[PDB]
Amino acid sequence: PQITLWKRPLVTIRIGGQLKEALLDTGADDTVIEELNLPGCWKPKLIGGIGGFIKVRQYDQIPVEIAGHKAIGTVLVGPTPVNIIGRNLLTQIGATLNFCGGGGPQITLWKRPLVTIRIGGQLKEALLDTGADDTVIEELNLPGCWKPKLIGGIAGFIKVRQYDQIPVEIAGHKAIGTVLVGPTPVNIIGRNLLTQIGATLNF
Ligand SMILES: CCCC[C@@H](CN[C@@H](CCCC)C(=O)N[C@@H](CCC(N)=O)C(=O)N[C@@H](CCCNC(N)=[NH2+])C(N)=O)NC(=O)[C@@H](NC(=O)[C@@H](NC(C)=O)[C@@H](C)O)[C@@H](C)CC
Repeated sequence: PQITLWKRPLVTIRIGGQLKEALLDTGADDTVIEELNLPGCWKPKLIGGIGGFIKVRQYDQIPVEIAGHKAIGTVLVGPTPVNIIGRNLLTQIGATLNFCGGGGPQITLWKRPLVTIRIGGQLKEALLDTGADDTVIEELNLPGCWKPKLIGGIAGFIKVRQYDQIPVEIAGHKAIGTVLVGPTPVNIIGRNLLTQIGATLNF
């Protein structure tokens, strides 16, 4: 299919013989699912995101059907806020990110989808994250009025400053919208701006 990003890219998956809902997440290296039992042995791991880290159980070589497409790979199980399908399985099902519906660059998911952005007259690197509702940029002295906000990721919540109507050029494509500024470990471009540049998931 081709999936646009006006809504969360939620899909049904089948795993261990059970159906679950999960978010297609280009900003996640790995696939993380809420607590459940999986056949096979597991080992302890920690994974991170906004706010730090959680403990998970790593299961290897798990079959997962994702919208009807087969994958067999690593599934982390633990207290994630949302079930996410990460790049390890997205690559198996042939998923790419495409600008302007495929008229623009195609970004494969073998490595983190990092691109150059321009914001407040600065160039920065940022991750295209279909699993992010909002755009979050590392602490940056933007002039202007802001409102406080809290946003939440794998390890908890962080406090950010919300600025509205900020232009953000993404790989040469002009967007304008809300930007959150705070202590993120990676600058994140979320769906609010991805939709403006016609970015789609395709597989
Ligand atoms: C879990 C909630 C949905 C997925 C997540 C994907 N975000 C990326 C951000 C990338 C880092 C800043 C992420 O968590 N990626 C993880 C996913 C876990 C995983 N293992 O794949 C990752 O790749 N982690 C790497 C990064 C390294 C961590 N640090 C380190 N090694 N030192 C890792 N392998 O642990 N989205 C979010 O965290 C966003 N949250 C949301 O969009 C929504 N919030 C919630 C609570 O659902 C909305 C309601 O606010 C944040 C950014 C606010 C807009």
